[PDB]
Amino acid sequence: DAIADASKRFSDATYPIAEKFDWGGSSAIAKYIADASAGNPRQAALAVEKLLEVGLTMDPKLVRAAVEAHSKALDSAKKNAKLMASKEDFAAVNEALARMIASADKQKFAALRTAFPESRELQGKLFAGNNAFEAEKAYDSFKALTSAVRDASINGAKAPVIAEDGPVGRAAKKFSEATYPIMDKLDWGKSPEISKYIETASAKNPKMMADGIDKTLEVALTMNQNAINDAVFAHVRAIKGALNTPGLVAERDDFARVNLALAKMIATADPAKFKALLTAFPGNADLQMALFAANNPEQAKAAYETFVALTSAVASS
Ligand SMILES: CCCCCCCCCCCCCCCCCC(=O)OC[C@H](CO[C@@H]1O[C@H](CO[C@H]2O[C@H](CO)[C@H](O)[C@H](O)[C@H]2O)[C@H](O)[C@H](O)[C@H]1O)OC(=O)CCCCCCCCCCCCCCCCC
Ligand SMILES: CCCCCCCCCCCCCCCCCC(=O)OC[C@H](CO[C@@H]1O[C@H](CO[C@H]2O[C@H](CO)[C@H](O)[C@H](O)[C@H]2O)[C@H](O)[C@H](O)[C@H]1O)OC(=O)CCCCCCCCCCCCCCCCC
Ligand code: CLA
Ligand code: CLA
Ligand SMILES: CC(=O)O[C@H]1CC(C)(C)C(=C=C/C(C)=C/C=C/C=C/C=C(C)/C=C2C=C(/C=C/[C@@]34O[C@]3(C)C[C@@H](O)CC4(C)C)C(=O)O/2)[C@](C)(O)C1
Ligand SMILES: CC(=O)O[C@H]1CC(C)(C)C(=C=C/C(C)=C/C=C/C=C/C=C(C)/C=C2C=C(/C=C/[C@@]34O[C@]3(C)C[C@@H](O)CC4(C)C)C(=O)O/2)[C@](C)(O)C1
Ligand SMILES: CC(=O)O[C@H]1CC(C)(C)C(=C=C/C(C)=C/C=C/C=C/C=C(C)/C=C2C=C(/C=C/[C@@]34O[C@]3(C)C[C@@H](O)CC4(C)C)C(=O)O/2)[C@](C)(O)C1
Ligand SMILES: CC(=O)O[C@H]1CC(C)(C)C(=C=C/C(C)=C/C=C/C=C/C=C(C)/C=C2C=C(/C=C/[C@@]34O[C@]3(C)C[C@@H](O)CC4(C)C)C(=O)O/2)[C@](C)(O)C1
Ligand SMILES: CC(=O)O[C@H]1CC(C)(C)C(=C=C/C(C)=C/C=C/C=C/C=C(C)/C=C2C=C(/C=C/[C@@]34O[C@]3(C)C[C@@H](O)CC4(C)C)C(=O)O/2)[C@](C)(O)C1
Ligand SMILES: CC(=O)O[C@H]1CC(C)(C)C(=C=C/C(C)=C/C=C/C=C/C=C(C)/C=C2C=C(/C=C/[C@@]34O[C@]3(C)C[C@@H](O)CC4(C)C)C(=O)O/2)[C@](C)(O)C1
Ligand SMILES: [Mg+2]
Repeated sequence: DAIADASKRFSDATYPIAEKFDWGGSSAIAKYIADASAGNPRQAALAVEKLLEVGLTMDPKLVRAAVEAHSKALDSAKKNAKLMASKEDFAAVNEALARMIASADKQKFAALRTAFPESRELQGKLFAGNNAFEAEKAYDSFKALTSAVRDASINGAKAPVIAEDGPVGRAAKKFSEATYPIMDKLDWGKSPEISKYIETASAKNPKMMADGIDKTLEVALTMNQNAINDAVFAHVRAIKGALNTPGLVAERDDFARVNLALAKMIATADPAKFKALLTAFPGNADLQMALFAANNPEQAKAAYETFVALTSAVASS
């Protein structure tokens, strides 16, 4: 069909550019994500809120296929030093995304183009690192794909219904109560350790990072999609309640709702696979020591006890 053929053309046009891109290093993308909120923290937080809302307008079946496609492509990418997928897996990632975007609310989706801060300076840097004639040809093929997708769009008509707690519920409230005082002292619009990790982590061990991403997607595919939708919406609500507060500190009720929603979503994952993510990413132990070093020692240790308690309640459910 129209999408399939346009996607094919887009894939053809972009694969050669993709082959020259530094997927695993500290590219202009790694540095842009790392510093994006430094400029306008509120705009960055609102953008994330819009990103999740758009995701909430999509057809879960197509979201799932799109994620499956990335996981399958990682299987081939994570074996070579360039983290470069096969032309086959690559073309399949694009067609799955084209179909998933066809199910999204059109206006909300198109609005993501201008939602993130300074995405224009990033795009200019990405172009400067590509062959200009090549990227131009790719962009014209991208436009033709967007039209095929727009023409085929169901405009969010399959958005999932979203709702809007025995031992789990109780253990989550204690966890919330013990972590809120730690959360409320941090500046979520300026988190030095996390930014530095995002900026430099992959470059140090690209293969392990691609594997970590892959395992994470893999774990996500074992979760109950309605629970995924609930947790995602819980965060959309939290952010709205956090946007005007210094440091983007969540409101107490929103924060609790997020932890409960996550607890439930994690209860639905493959346990060994979820558990294993703890050691899946490169440099995570060192990242956690640095995050811990920024917190009140006492309160964090006290919180860890509630964290272990919640982990058990969830395992029993
Ligand atoms: C990770 C684990 C799980 C996490 C969960 C999931 C997270 C998922 C991701 C979230 C992040 C996405 C957020 C939105 C980003 C917005 C990007 C976008 O708005 O981007 C929008 C841009 C289009 O930008 C627009 O481009 C326009 C260009 O037109 C300009 O030039 C035109 C030329 O015809 C005309 O001259 C026109 O008049 C002139 O204005 C204008 O500049 C606009 O202002 C500008 O907004 O998209 C384009 O550039 C498309 C690219 C063009 C192709 C050129 C290079 C090819 C790229 C190769 C890379 C290999 C990968 C395959 C390809 C993948 C696609 C990149
Ligand atoms: C775009 C749409 C989709 C977005 C999706 C992306 C989501 C983003 C991340 C998801 C991906 C997860 C994958 C990697 C796991 C990273 C988190 C992890 O490493 O998480 C686990 C980490 C590290 O694990 C701990 O690691 C420790 C390591 O210490 C051990 O080893 C150490 C040396 O490494 C020392 O030697 C030490 O003595 C020894 O005890 C221990 O092993 C612990 O048992 C083990 O639990 O800890 C814990 O986080 C427990 C903390 C308890 C409370 C302490 C205060 C927390 C307050 C936070 C602020 C409020 C918010 C609450 C949020 C909840 C915060 C938990
Ligand atoms: C696994 C590796 C992977 C990689 C390397 C890419 C790479 C890319 N994606 Mg794909 N994508 C992936 C996974 C991946 N994707 C997954 C799993 C999905 C779900 C199906 C998608 C869905 C998707 C869509 C729908 C689109 C892309 C697009 C893009 C391109 C532009 C991205 C960009 O704007 O950067 C710069 C980044 C930004 C401007 C904003 C990033 C905001 C982040 C994600 C917020 C994170 C918040 C989170 C809480 C942080 C946690 C941090 C942690 C350390 C604690 C780029 C080629 C877009 C594109 O091609 O546009 C032209 C596009 O339309 N991606
Ligand atoms: C919007 C803001 C937001 C923020 C500030 C956070 C922040 C956090 N979350 Mg939450 N989360 C969010 C949204 C958010 N989350 C959403 C929408 C969901 C889905 C419902 C989740 C689901 C989630 C779960 C299920 C868990 C967390 C965890 C955590 C903590 C991770 C700590 C760490 O050191 O990771 C270090 C991170 C890594 C080693 C690897 C991160 C890999 C992800 C996929 C990176 C994605 C973004 C990255 C830049 C790539 C962009 C790609 C794109 C350009 C294509 C941290 C407190 C974890 C936690 O609390 O553990 C105790 C946890 O268990 N989050
Ligand atoms: C419930 C749940 O599961 O939620 C999870 C679901 C997921 C999928 C896993 C998930 C995710 C990822 C998401 C939402 C990604 C969203 C990406 C959006 C990208 C949007 C883009 C690029 C938009 C545009 C618009 C453009 C317009 C271009 C043109 O107008 C221009 C300038 C000039 C015209 O002449 C031609 C034109 C061409 C018309 C463009 O060029 O680009 C997340 C975040 O994890 C949440
Ligand atoms: C916890 C953690 O660390 O997670 C890690 C997870 C990962 C996945 C490992 C990770 C990563 C890597 C990522 C996302 C890489 C993303 C790469 C994106 C490449 C995008 C490209 C090339 C975009 C374009 C757009 C172009 C536009 C060009 C033009 O518009 C320009 C200017 C001018 C117009 O007139 C003509 C034009 C030609 C139209 C262009 O030419 O190219 C990261 C960052 O390490 C974080
Ligand atoms: C670290 C690491 O491992 O990296 C490796 C990871 C992988 C995954 C293995 C890998 C790979 C593959 C990758 C990244 C593929 C990325 C593909 C991105 C595709 C993006 C697409 C199609 C975006 C759009 C946006 C569109 C917007 C359309 C509309 O908005 C428009 C305009 C107008 C609205 O009115 C209607 C609309 C219809 C809403 C659209 O139609 O399409 C690689 C290369 O190997 C690197
Ligand atoms: C820029 C901006 O806006 O920032 C703002 C954005 C927000 C969203 C508004 C915001 C906020 C709130 C946030 C971040 C809340 C984060 C909550 C995270 C909760 C994480 C949890 C519960 C993680 C787990 C992990 C578990 C693992 C369990 C198991 O694996 C274990 C051990 C053993 C296995 O065998 C069994 C298992 C059961 C599998 C578990 O059971 O639970 C804030 C602070 O306001 C900042
Ligand atoms: C189809 C689709 O929509 O997919 C999308 C769906 C989402 C949700 C949007 C999405 C997402 C996000 C995902 C999956 C996040 C996953 C996070 C996983 C975190 C895992 C953690 C923290 C695991 C652990 C394990 C630990 C173990 C601790 C202990 O063992 C230790 C050491 C010592 C024991 O004595 C006590 C103990 C306490 C037992 C721990 O401490 O932490 C994504 C990526 O966008 C894909
Ligand atoms: C394009 C764009 O806009 O991207 C931007 C999007 C956003 C959302 C705006 C954004 C953001 C912000 C983000 C994700 C913030 C994340 C904050 C995470 C905080 C995590 C914390 C506190 C973790 C912990 C873990 C701890 C563990 C402590 C211990 O285990 C330790 C060590 C040792 C044990 O013996 C004892 C222990 C006590 C158990 C701890 O004490 O604390 C960003 C970065 O700007 C990018
Ligand atoms: Mg895989």
